[PDB]
Amino acid sequence: TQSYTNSFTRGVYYPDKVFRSSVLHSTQDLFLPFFSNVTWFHLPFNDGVYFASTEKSNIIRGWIFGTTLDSKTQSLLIVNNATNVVIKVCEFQFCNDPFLDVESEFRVYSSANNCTFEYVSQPFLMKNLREFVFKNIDGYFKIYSKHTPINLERDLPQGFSALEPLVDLPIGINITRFQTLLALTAGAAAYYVGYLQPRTFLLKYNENGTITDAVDCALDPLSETKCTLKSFTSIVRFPNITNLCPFHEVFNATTFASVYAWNRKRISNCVADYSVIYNFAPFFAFKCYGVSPTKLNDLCFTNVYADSFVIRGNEVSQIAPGQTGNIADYNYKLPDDFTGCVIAWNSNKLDSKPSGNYNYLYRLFRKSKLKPFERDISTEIYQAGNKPCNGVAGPNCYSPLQSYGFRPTYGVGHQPYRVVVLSFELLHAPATVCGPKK
Amino acid sequence: TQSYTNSFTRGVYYPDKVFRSSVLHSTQDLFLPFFSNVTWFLPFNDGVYFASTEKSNIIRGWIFGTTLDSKTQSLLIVNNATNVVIKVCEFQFCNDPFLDVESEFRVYSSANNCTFEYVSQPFLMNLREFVFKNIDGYFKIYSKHTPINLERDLPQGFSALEPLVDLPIGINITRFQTLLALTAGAAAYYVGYLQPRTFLLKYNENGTITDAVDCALDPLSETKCTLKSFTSIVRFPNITNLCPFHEVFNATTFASVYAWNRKRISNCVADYSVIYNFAPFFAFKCYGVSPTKLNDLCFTNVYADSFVIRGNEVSQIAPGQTGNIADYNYKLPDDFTGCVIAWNSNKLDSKPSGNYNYLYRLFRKSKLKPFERDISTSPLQSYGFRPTYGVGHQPYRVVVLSFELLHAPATVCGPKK
Amino acid sequence: TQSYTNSFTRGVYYPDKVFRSSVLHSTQDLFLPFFSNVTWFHFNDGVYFASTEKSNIIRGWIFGTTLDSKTQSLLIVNNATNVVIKVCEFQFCNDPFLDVESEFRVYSSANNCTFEYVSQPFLMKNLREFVFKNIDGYFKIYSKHTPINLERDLPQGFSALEPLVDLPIGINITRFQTLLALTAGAAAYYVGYLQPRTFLLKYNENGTITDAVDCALDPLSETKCTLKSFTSIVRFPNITNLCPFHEVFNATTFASVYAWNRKRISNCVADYSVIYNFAPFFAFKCYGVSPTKLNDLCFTNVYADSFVIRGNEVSQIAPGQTGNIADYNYKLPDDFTGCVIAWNSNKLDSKPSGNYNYLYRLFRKSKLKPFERDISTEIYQAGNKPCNGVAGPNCYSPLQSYGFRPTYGVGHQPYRVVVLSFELLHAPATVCGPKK
Amino acid sequence: QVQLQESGGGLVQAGGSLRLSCAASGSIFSPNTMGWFRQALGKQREGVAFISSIASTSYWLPVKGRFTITRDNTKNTVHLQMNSLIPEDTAVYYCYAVDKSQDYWGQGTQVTVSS
Amino acid sequence: QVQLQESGGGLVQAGGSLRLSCAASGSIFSPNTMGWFRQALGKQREGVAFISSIASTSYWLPVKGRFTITRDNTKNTVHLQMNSLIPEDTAVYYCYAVDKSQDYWGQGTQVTVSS
Amino acid sequence: QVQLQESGGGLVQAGGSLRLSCAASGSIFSPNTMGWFRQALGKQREGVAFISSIASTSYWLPVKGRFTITRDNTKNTVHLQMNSLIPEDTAVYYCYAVDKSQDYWGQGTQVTVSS
Repeated sequence: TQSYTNSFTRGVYYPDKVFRSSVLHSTQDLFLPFFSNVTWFHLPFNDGVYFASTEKSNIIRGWIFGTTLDSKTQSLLIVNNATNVVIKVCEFQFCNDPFLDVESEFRVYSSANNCTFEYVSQPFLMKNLREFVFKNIDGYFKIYSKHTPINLERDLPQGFSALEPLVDLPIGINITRFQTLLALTAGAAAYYVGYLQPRTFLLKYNENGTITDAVDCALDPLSETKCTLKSFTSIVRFPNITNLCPFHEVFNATTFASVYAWNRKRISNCVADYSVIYNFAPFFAFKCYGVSPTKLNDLCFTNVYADSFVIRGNEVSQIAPGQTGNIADYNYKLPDDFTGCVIAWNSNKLDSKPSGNYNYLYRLFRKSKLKPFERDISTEIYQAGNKPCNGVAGPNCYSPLQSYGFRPTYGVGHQPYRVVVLSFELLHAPATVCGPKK
Repeated sequence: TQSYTNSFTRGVYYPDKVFRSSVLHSTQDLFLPFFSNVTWFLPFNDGVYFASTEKSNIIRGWIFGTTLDSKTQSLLIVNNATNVVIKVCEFQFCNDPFLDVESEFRVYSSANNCTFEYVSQPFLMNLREFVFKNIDGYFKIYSKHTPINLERDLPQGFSALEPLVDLPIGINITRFQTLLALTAGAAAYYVGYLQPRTFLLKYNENGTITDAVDCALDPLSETKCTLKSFTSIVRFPNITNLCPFHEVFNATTFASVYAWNRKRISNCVADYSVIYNFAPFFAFKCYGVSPTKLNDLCFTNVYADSFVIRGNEVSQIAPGQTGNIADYNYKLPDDFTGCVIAWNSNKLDSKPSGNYNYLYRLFRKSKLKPFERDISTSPLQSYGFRPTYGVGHQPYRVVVLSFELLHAPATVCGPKK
Repeated sequence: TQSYTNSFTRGVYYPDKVFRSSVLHSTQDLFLPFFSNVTWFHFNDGVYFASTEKSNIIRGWIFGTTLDSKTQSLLIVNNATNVVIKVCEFQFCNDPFLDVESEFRVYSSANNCTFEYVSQPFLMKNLREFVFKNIDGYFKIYSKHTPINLERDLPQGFSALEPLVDLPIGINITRFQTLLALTAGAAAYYVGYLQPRTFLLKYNENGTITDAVDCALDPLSETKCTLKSFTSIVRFPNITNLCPFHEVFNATTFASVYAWNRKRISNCVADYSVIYNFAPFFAFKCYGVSPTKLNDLCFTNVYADSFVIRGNEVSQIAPGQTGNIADYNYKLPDDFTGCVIAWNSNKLDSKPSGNYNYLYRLFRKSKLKPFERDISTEIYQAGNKPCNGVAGPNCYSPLQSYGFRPTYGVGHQPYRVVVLSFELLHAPATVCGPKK
Repeated sequence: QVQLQESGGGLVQAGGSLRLSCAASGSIFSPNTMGWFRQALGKQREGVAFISSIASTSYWLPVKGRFTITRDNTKNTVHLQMNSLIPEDTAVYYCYAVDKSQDYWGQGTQVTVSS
Repeated sequence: QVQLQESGGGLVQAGGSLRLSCAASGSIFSPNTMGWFRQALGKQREGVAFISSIASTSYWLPVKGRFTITRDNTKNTVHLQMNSLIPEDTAVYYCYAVDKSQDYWGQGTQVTVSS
Repeated sequence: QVQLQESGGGLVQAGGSLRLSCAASGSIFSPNTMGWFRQALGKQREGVAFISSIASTSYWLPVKGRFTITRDNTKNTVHLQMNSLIPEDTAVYYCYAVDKSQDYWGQGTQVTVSS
């Protein structure tokens, strides 16, 4: 049963561990803002929690912090008592509703499991108000605490008291949700909960080293003045897009020639949009090596080179840097450090006839290999025997070119496939080629 | 058909594309200085002011070329009644390229490939002025048509030059020519050069330049610019002695490597032309002094250590290097200053039966600290040199010149007067 | 026999060969401080040597380290004709002296030496003063000869010392001795030792030093100099332990970069010898602290990260750097304060068939904040209908593998990388124990 | 130290069915993510399928219907159900446990289908 | 557009001679290679012969010493001569230009030899 | 220019004796070392023996007793006494004056023994 009230000037803790006296200091850290709403109960964690109560019969005796609150996340647990305060961080498989039977942990959690940490110390607890500040930062879990006398009152006392550090655990686990844990059978109790935010305070240390007053730096203009004096008294416009690089020409050419005679096209002095590439059919092979396909429009180069041809279905894997094969070193060789993309798709429906399609040839015999980015066109008898071929065929005299064959009744791996490779390069010249830009 | 004439105040172009109003501005850039010489009728230098005054439009097109042939990239600008075409093709030009009106074979015999094409509204439509400026891979043209009254020379007036086109071609250029179209005809045009200067330009309230003052023409203009308103001796000692570098060289008797000859050269004029005319040295290296700048300094003492080493061991003569010749024969200090020279002597010290007058060390107890040799005397083995031996084993004469600086006033320096 | 006397105003030599006139100049160099005791007989950093005999009985000087034939020894011989300077490791006797003329009593025999020098001898009612100083392989001799009246001790006056010779010898020197040429006899000489000081020299109009004042003798002289005119305890904690750096290294199992292991180290003595003890690291660079001084500092808490990277991408790990793993797999803060170690592993993490066993992420919606880790396997959405199914068309799947074969060259072989990050200026530090 | 047990592989004719299973014992911290990778004979290694700890599944191949992933929360194990086997899936399989600190790997299982 | 014109086919008795020619028009970069291929009804494309820009002549086994090629550099045309014809040569012929780019084929020439 | 005069060679029967003499005139600077090298007919040049200026002797052959070296300090000459001749020492002899900077060589003496 929630409620609201006023936080007044409470919840200031020693930020660090350096002694000071009779000096006004300015600190930037998480704090509870002055005069803020603190929910009064009878829960998200955010960046930290200020928790304050007054029930002096130990009805409040601990807390459970965790992320998902199940075995799926180790749940930090603090339990108070009269003998010894206990802190555990074991991966408790969390139950639906936590409570101690008074004292089996089973209702809290199913089974004790792996925990590299465990801690026990003097009891935290000692008409009296107890205030705690919990926060975990940079893989450390810090608890500050303080207690004070008070007259019977239904809201936070007017006045001032600083909070001294209590524990500083090196745990380093994520927490996003916490839950209190009372000591009842039904009943009810009371406590106050508030949330910290980053702020800039001005703290005043008296002669004995204890904080005795502090002023906020964002509450109201008077406080801003007190802090300053250090005393207590999208639009984007760009040219219209006209010059589009033509990619629908290097595509659906309907004449990709042979692999041994592959057309090379140079593209420059235009805006190149790669979106239209994905407007065609799903591609059998779509591989980019030196460039992530997402960022092609973001990074631009000097000139582009496109090479298109038709190869067999099972020979697609051979078209890559570092590959070896009949198509790899005799018809088209690629550099090891090739930067660009490769596209390949089936064209059996367009490059096959029942009688037989033999207009797609390829080199079969060659004296040596081919350097990367090279073509060979000459057709001479490949001499194999010791005797000269003398420009004629026969024994150990075979032609270097062999004709591929495609028919619609063939199975996968042999059907004709169209392959287009895009290559990109840089040199000492203006790029003059970049992608579309809004 | 040359002549010279005065430029008056012409050739001022908007430095950039910025709009300003009623504010005097100061700029530092390339301009044609006031009252210079311009030629009346070609190197390019840094930019060009070009002007003509014919109404028949016979002039058409500038041929920018570095090689002025089909060998290297050339910019060709052609103009006709409908369009202007800019090409980077390296045409095969002739001696007197001129149009026919319409065959272009007269201008150039043949064509080839290139990597640029540009087409636009023709440049031309009285005096016509252009400014050509190429810089950092950008070719910029500024143009202006000014109607002049019946007059002879460039008018006493002012007219700004507005940008026409920028092209990112990125090729160097050095020359250009003139085209004519044909019967007898008459042509005449003015040409002037650019220079880096500082100008003060006055904008009116519509953005058009109206006046400008050079910042170096005369002291009054210097005052206007600064106020920003419109209202070596060489001496050397007299000793003339020649340094005995020739005696050290070509001595016909070089000592063994294990006992290298050390000579001290001082109190003379050192000349190193004998170094280069001596022979085509196989190895010529210097560490503390640039080899080409040995002619312009003053030196205190010179040391010359001469010996004979095998062809493949020449690299062993180097500061901070390890090797048998380095550690047991002769070592150079890591901070050694001087030079090392080495030339082949196969045709001199290679007996048909072998020459054994040269010997080297292989065995010693301790390493050799730089600049000391061993005389005590099988710990020492004689060399073998024959004409049949190939490269890497023929004898080589090696001389090191040890140098020192930062000492008493130098005496060995009279290479210059 | 020995005795003592006061140096008085003596031992001032032209610091440089620069002409000046009528200008007071401040110099900082080695001098013999005023009013000091110089030993009278009947090396350190320099020598003031003085004598007054006329019979030319005094001559020669021996400088060396061992006074034996095992190290080079400067030898300065003088006779009526010339002066001879040699650097030979002579076998000196107990009491060397010129026979007058054989040198067999001086030493046994000649041996290895380089510099041999001959010139006009230094020596020519008369007192002779010399200053010998060795610095940066250079041996400088300054001299002066004065006509001294019949006086027992050093005269009260001023005499500058001109340079005489400057030799580029370069020999380690620790001691020197003087020889005599004799029938018994007796002779004496004064020896004093130089120290670094600051002097104020006064040049007259002719270019010759006439007077000088010591800047650290008495407050009056300090005033003259400034006016420029003539009118350990260590309390480290008790705990002794060993930081398990051995466990971080040689674990035989390293995580892939997109899930990099994290190990926290505290409460132990940090000894870094084992690091260099491990291997010849290809890269070992420390940003916020010098690599040599890790063995005498104290830190709050240290973190060790370990993974494997393709060699050419090792440079990708640095503050304020860009690259696929820089922004997508492992981000280092701009204010990093630690060390990075990277060494080749091509012999252990490669296979002929292809040791994949290692992944890296290249598709990610947003840039990585520093010291983040991302472990999701969700299929990257390219900006279209949600491809929860598969990459398919525009959508893609991340985490390609690596391929390591021994055949790959450097720049594709695997390198094991370990990054140590430090914590400074915090709660009372715990990882420091290399000192008592 | 983490041990991954794999089971269920072997020889099956075309169109068959089987059930691969990987169980992770040891440290295997709570917010783990498990998966299966495929290794064809002398080829690269591809990721068959991945299941998270929040039951979210990511199949890295257009293959749904063929594999199905089931999760056993109580023992923290993963089962891959194999149906309608076709010969191009004849490859060995490993399971992949990413955990939170340092991922792991299995030993290997032979899955074969032919006719 | 590259168009190659083929001519010279038809019907001829056994032992006769025929005279085919194809002339290429269009781009035809200078390093051109032009050949002839045979195709009969029911059989695939069989290479007849080739000539490169080096003017070298290459012929296949079935037509040893019976077909010849002449090349015209002025018009850059190809002339194929058939001598000693036999019914095995009954097939349509296509001349093919290798060029350096997209390859162009012919419309066919009817050659019939039968008795 | 230094001159190394050589004398005392010739024909001697087996078991004979002779006295080779080398006198070095000219520069022959003070820290000199005088040696003797042997040259067999068409073979490598090995060293007979060296005497230094401090009377130290270094024989480069297990030949002690055969050659004996005597020094003349007044004229700074070196004499080799040859006794008990055997045919294997039939070789020409040169003397080697290292001097201190520029080493020199002799002209040559023919020493021959046979029986």
